[PDB]
Amino acid sequence: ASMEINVSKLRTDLPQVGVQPYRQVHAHSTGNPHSTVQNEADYHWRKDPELGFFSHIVGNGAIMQVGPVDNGAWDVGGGWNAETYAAVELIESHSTKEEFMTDYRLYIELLRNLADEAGLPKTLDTGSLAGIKTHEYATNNQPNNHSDHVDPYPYLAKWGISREQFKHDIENGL
Ligand SMILES: [Zn+2]
Repeated sequence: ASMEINVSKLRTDLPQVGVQPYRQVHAHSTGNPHSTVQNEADYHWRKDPELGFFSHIVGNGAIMQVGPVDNGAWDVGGGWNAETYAAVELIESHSTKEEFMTDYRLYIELLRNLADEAGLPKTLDTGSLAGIKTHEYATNNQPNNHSDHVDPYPYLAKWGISREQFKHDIENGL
């Protein structure tokens, strides 16, 4: 396998959203300034799924698979919930640029790997249905939208990753 992924807190009780095929991988960040990857995985395990759910969390040098892939998700707050092959959240609790970069590198590699696994383009926020899409892009473009979320762009910017850099990294790898 390409990457070490901890599946110990993979929920087995989440609903399917839509039907196959799922044409998108979604890039998110948690919005939580303090939670670790384990805090997030623990909360995700116990939370009411109606409050939203996802497939992977990246943080503290680890990747935890917390929900199923290839099954849809309640991750983007609109019609593209039914296109979610995977939904990857980056933690927001980094104290240093070094900590951020350790996780950012895992995030890029994972997003690209999931797109490959799904047979989807390694492109970011394009006008095609298929590919990797940010929550911001889904908010701005999905049908039946009920979201205002713009992750992961504000958090990436906090630690010096621009819109253009994120696109370059997704499309080329690191
Ligand atoms: Zn999000």
